[PDB]
Amino acid sequence: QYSIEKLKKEENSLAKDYYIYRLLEKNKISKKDAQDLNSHIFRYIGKIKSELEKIIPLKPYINPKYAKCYTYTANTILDANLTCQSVRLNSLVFIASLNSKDRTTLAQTFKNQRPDLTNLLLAFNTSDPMSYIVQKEDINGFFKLYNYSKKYDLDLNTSLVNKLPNHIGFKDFAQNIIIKKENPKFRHSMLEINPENVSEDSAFYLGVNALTYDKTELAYDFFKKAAQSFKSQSNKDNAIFWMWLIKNNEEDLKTLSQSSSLNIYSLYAKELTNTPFPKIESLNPSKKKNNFNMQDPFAWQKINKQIRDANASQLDVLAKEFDTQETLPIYAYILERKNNFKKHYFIMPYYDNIKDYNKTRQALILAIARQESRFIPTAISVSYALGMMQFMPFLANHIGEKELKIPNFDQDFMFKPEIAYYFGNYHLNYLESRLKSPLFVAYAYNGGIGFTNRMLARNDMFKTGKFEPFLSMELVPYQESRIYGKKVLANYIVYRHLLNDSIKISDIFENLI
Ligand SMILES: CC(=O)N[C@H]1[C@H](OCC(C)(C)C(C)=O)O[C@H](CO)[C@@H](O)[C@@H]1O
Repeated sequence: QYSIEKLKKEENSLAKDYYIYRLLEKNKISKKDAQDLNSHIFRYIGKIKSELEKIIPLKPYINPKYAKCYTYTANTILDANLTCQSVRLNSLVFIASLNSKDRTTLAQTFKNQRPDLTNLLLAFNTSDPMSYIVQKEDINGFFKLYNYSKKYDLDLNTSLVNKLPNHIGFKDFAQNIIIKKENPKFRHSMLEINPENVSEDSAFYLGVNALTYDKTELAYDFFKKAAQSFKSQSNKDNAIFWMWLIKNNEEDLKTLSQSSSLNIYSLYAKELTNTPFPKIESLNPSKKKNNFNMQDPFAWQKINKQIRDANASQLDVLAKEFDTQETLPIYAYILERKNNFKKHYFIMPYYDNIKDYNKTRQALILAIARQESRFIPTAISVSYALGMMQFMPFLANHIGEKELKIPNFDQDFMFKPEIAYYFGNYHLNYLESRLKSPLFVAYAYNGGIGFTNRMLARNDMFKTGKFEPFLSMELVPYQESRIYGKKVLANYIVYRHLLNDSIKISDIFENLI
């Protein structure tokens, strides 16, 4: 392990963060060590921030211009200057805490210059502030109230709902209430949003919303708008798939089957149309090694940064240097960026560690590794998941120390490919024995078996229905897991194909119900 003094000499990165976090959790960072340490942290968010703050709390920040404004309370705010009054009224909790006579006074003070504040003040003088703000069609107020409390729910008329998409909060609002199946009056109201007023993710979610109310014509119009506006081909394909499922225009399915993006939708469309499986690149570097240490996490952070900030020209230089067997995962990574995501790279590095598993298991392992890490041995996530299979420390230590009783086990062994694949196999066995489907296994790998079980216990998820299992896949209640499953499923299909163990993706879909 590295001392704090040694780490401080490394460039700031997630790897340096991880090793600082390891010192913090072992109580090895003194109050003195901690003094300059925020400047040594690359991403000062989450557990590293809360551990550091147990040693040195942060006070900040109050803009010194307004410090005096924060010496008033709800009982003394009428003594504050007008600037201080309006700063403190940025907080809806602060407004809620005022007495109603003071809300009336302040509403009058601000009626001319700040009718937004007046609207919220008089709204909080009623038993339903959301109803008041909706009657005013105060869009900024609406979103401030929703952020304050998700519990408000009311029917919204055609005029009001068509104004909501112009506000930056709309996309997360729509996503959250549709996926969480919350705020039903708001959800029903959003059926009247004109597709002309939405785009991209928002249009797509509004298509999903319309399907849940069996408004299939409105759903088609939203999905069509999403397909026309999405920046990424994979998302466009997801929208075209819905266009096809709803109205069965064979030009939509034809366009989907010819996509440059390899995803479950394009793979499915290819299968339905007797279109050949997409071309998978074959990478076989003749040069066997270079000088790069594939086991140094710091070296990976540094080369990743360079690769991501390389121009079109510098990528060709890095491609050549890393065109070796030993650095195959870095090579494929460089090519994927360098060919602008047009070529399909599905490598199988360190294959000797999995070649004795059955091919279906090989493909599942490889499918997970590809999405988790792109096979980078020293991969570290923002939550400090580790190595090719991206194990969290807690589970790594549980398996390595308690279950397998590996002598001298340390969580950093997860950076060794033999260990990653072996532990991945071990955990995938647990999950698959309980869940069966590779899609459900992927949900549970990323999101946990508890979340997956709770989702599958629901009456409205992965049951029979007109648009199942595709609808359920859109309603997986955690965005990261919803995305992850779709990607890992595609990878799985590809690797099964590459291992001469093909399965029709239609069989996978049938088995979800
Ligand atoms: C190294 C790292 O941050 N890996 C994360 C992965 O990132 C995706 C990819 C392509 C490997 C990138 C962007 O590095 O996304 C997964 C969720 O889909 C996470 O479970 C992984 O922890």
